[PDB]
Amino acid sequence: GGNYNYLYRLFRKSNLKPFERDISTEIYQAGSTPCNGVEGFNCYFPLQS
Amino acid sequence: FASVYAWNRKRISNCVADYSVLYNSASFSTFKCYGVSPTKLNDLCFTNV
Repeated sequence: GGNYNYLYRLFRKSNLKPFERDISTEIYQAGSTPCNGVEGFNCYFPLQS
Repeated sequence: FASVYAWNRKRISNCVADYSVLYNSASFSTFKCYGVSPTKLNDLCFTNV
Protein backbone atom coordinates (compact mmCIF):
# COMPACT_ATOMS: atom_id res chain seq x y z
CA GLY A 1 0.00 0.00 0.00
CA GLY A 2 2.98 2.31 0.14
CA ASN A 3 5.06 3.59 3.03
CA TYR A 4 4.42 7.34 2.87
CA ASN A 5 6.46 8.22 5.95
CA TYR A 6 9.79 8.75 4.19
CA LEU A 7 9.93 12.25 2.73
CA TYR A 8 12.53 14.31 0.96
CA ARG A 9 12.88 17.96 0.05
CA LEU A 10 12.57 18.77 -3.62
CA PHE A 11 12.60 22.59 -3.72
CA ARG A 12 15.00 25.01 -2.10
CA LYS A 13 16.26 28.52 -2.74
CA SER A 14 19.93 27.56 -2.78
CA ASN A 15 22.03 24.44 -2.52
CA LEU A 16 23.16 23.43 0.94
CA LYS A 17 26.49 24.18 2.47
CA PRO A 18 28.30 20.94 3.34
CA PHE A 19 26.83 19.27 6.43
CA GLU A 20 24.09 21.88 6.64
CA ARG A 21 20.56 20.89 7.62
CA ASP A 22 17.17 22.42 6.86
CA ILE A 23 13.94 21.16 8.43
CA SER A 24 11.75 24.16 7.65
CA THR A 25 8.43 23.73 5.89
CA GLU A 26 7.70 27.07 4.26
CA ILE A 27 5.69 27.16 1.06
CA TYR A 28 8.12 27.40 -1.83
CA GLN A 29 7.66 30.24 -4.31
CA ALA A 30 8.69 29.41 -7.85
CA GLY A 31 7.27 32.34 -9.80
CA SER A 32 7.48 36.00 -8.91
CA THR A 33 4.01 36.14 -7.40
CA PRO A 34 4.06 36.06 -3.59
CA CYS A 35 2.52 33.02 -1.98
CA ASN A 36 1.04 34.15 1.37
CA GLY A 37 1.24 30.67 2.84
CA VAL A 38 -1.31 29.07 0.52
CA GLU A 39 -0.72 26.59 -2.27
CA GLY A 40 -1.38 27.20 -5.94
CA PHE A 41 0.42 27.65 -9.21
CA ASN A 42 4.07 28.47 -8.57
CA CYS A 43 3.43 28.06 -4.83
CA TYR A 44 4.39 24.52 -3.87
CA PHE A 45 4.72 22.54 -0.70
CA PRO A 46 8.42 21.67 -0.55
CA LEU A 47 8.33 18.04 0.67
CA GLN A 48 7.53 14.91 -1.32
CA SER A 49 7.24 11.33 -0.07
CA PHE B 1 -7.08 22.29 -32.72
CA ALA B 2 -6.23 18.81 -33.99
CA SER B 3 -7.68 15.40 -33.16
CA VAL B 4 -6.06 13.15 -30.56
CA TYR B 5 -5.43 10.26 -32.95
CA ALA B 6 -3.77 12.47 -35.57
CA TRP B 7 -2.02 15.08 -33.47
CA ASN B 8 -0.25 17.91 -35.11
CA ARG B 9 3.49 18.45 -35.19
CA LYS B 10 5.01 21.91 -35.54
CA ARG B 11 8.80 22.10 -35.61
CA ILE B 12 9.74 25.35 -33.95
CA SER B 13 13.17 26.38 -35.18
CA ASN B 14 15.82 29.12 -34.88
CA CYS B 15 14.31 32.09 -33.05
CA VAL B 16 14.02 33.73 -29.63
CA ALA B 17 11.78 31.65 -27.35
CA ASP B 18 10.39 33.25 -24.19
CA TYR B 19 8.96 30.52 -22.01
CA SER B 20 8.23 33.10 -19.33
CA VAL B 21 5.14 34.44 -21.10
CA LEU B 22 4.02 30.84 -21.02
CA TYR B 23 5.07 29.95 -17.49
CA ASN B 24 3.43 32.91 -15.78
CA SER B 25 0.31 33.23 -17.90
CA ALA B 26 -1.78 31.61 -15.14
CA SER B 27 -4.29 30.57 -17.80
CA PHE B 28 -2.91 27.04 -17.95
CA SER B 29 -4.44 24.40 -15.76
CA THR B 30 -1.43 22.10 -16.08
CA PHE B 31 2.21 23.04 -16.68
CA LYS B 32 4.57 20.19 -15.89
CA CYS B 33 8.22 20.15 -16.91
CA TYR B 34 10.17 16.91 -16.83
CA GLY B 35 13.66 17.07 -18.21
CA VAL B 36 14.10 20.58 -16.86
CA SER B 37 12.35 22.71 -14.26
CA PRO B 38 10.40 25.59 -15.82
CA THR B 39 12.22 28.70 -14.60
CA LYS B 40 15.52 27.65 -16.22
CA LEU B 41 14.06 27.40 -19.72
CA ASN B 42 14.82 31.03 -20.56
CA ASP B 43 18.51 30.35 -19.93
CA LEU B 44 19.22 27.31 -22.10
CA CYS B 45 19.64 26.56 -25.80
CA PHE B 46 18.79 23.47 -27.85
CA THR B 47 18.76 22.33 -31.48
CA ASN B 48 15.04 21.88 -32.12
CA VAL B 49 11.79 22.34 -30.25
